[PDB]
Amino acid sequence: LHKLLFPDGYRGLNDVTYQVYYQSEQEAQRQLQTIEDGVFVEAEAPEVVKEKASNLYPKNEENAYDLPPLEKTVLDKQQGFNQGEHINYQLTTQIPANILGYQEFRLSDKADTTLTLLPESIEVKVAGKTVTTGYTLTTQKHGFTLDFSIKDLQNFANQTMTVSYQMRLEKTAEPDTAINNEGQLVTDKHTLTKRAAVRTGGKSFVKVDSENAKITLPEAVFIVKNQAGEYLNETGYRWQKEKALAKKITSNQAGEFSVKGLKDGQYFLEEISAPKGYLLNQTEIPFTVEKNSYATNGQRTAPLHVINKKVK
Repeated sequence: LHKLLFPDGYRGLNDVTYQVYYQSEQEAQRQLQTIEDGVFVEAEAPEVVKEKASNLYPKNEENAYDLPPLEKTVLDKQQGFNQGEHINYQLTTQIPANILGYQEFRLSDKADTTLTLLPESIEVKVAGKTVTTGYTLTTQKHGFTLDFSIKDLQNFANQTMTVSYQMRLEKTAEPDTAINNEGQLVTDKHTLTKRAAVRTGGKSFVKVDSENAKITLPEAVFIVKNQAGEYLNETGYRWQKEKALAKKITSNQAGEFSVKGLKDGQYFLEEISAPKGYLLNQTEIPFTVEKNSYATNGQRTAPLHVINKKVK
């Protein structure tokens, strides 16, 4: 018996149980494992079998099954991300009950060049359980491919597979721009692409005299704080306790300066060095990073004036 399964309307079929069971009264006939796979009454059959073969190369009809889906998801993405932050990504799919009928099943991701893949971060889970076998992993700088062994995928039949991985936003990440990746799923039966997007923020500033803003002031030096009273250090970025290790931003010849690569939030400048002839205010000077606080489609948002009082 060469058990054979055909999609509703071929391949071998294991896990089928076959049982084998003159009256003078064709019209009597009709009145009466891998060794490779699927080698007379069909008594029990895999869930995939809609219609069993008629009692007698037996011929089995498969249930209808939808193609497996693809979701691509970024965690905690509402406020954007700092340059250097480890952004958490998920590819989710459903290993179909008839996965043995597929020839290929490949998960892959491809990000803009300002998202750097962390290759050690990639972890396949099925039903919450880590899986480290039945795939070959190939990583590039901005992407990876997991090609799955069809045979091994059967133990995850009709269960959810998620691929967690991290990408880091590079310092080349421009604020106020769609920063994309395309997840993909490629089988012999179909292709699914799913895009996701992330963003970082920024704020431009100009240092000016407090009476006349047409007077721009070079050589003013600031550091940045969050609402916790932590200071920004370059390491991309990191918030930490030590003021001494704070990144220092300086007003250029036009008085202009900026912070690029922060998530949405409320921050503060703290002046640590006043332009010559001006007072050092140490009061925290508030500013907000939000969507379009830096630019809109490459058009730079006007700078926030930071005022300096001229000395008596």
